[PDB]
Amino acid sequence: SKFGAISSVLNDIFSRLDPPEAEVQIDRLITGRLQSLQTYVTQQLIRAA
Amino acid sequence: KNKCVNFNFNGLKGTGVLTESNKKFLPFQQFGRDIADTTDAVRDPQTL
Amino acid sequence: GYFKIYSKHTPIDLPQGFSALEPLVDLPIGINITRFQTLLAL
Amino acid sequence: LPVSMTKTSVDCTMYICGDSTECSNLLLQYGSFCTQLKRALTGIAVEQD
Amino acid sequence: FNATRFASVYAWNRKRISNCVADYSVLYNLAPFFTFKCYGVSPTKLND
Repeated sequence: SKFGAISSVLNDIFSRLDPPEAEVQIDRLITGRLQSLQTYVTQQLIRAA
Repeated sequence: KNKCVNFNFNGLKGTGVLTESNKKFLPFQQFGRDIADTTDAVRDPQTL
Repeated sequence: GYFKIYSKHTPIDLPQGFSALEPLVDLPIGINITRFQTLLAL
Repeated sequence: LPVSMTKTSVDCTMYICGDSTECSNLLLQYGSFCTQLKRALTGIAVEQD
Repeated sequence: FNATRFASVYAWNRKRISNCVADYSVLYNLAPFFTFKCYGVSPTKLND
């Protein structure tokens, strides 16, 4: 998933965009993946209960 | 090959191990991608 | 802007079998196409 | 009646960053989210046993 | 880039560039080039 960014893989995001600019997309991807992982952990906790 | 080395093949940057391939690719294909945008295979732009 | 030519040959109306079309040539130029016409060799 | 599940451990760097080295330097600024996730997964693994 | 005649905003020219080696280092090295804007790409990362 792109998670609102221009690309899904961050390896080319760090290779095509400058560090001052790619930080927004990297933080967007990090926030999206952290939210997905937290939702997964909440669902796993409900399943474990 | 057969060693953990940083590969840069036609702009594709990353870290992985290059091994001997046993799969047969079609003559028009150039990339093999796994589930969730996982680059599993690649062809050499020099020796094909 | 790229004209694509996909073709596949299979020995044999159209049968109920399944067969995919494999890419043959990818022309990197495209024009404004509205009509087309075939040619014969009688 | 099910009594146990599959104990799953998710890594933070390999999932969020993968094989990127510049990405691992940015996860340290978010705090201890991964510490919470690993602790919850370890708790679930001990709970199933 | 340094052609003698350039077209207007209508019926603009378009050239197909393929099977060669591009070198964008000469572009930003020129003095009278004032504005150099890009979308999603960086000027320094155009060589890799």
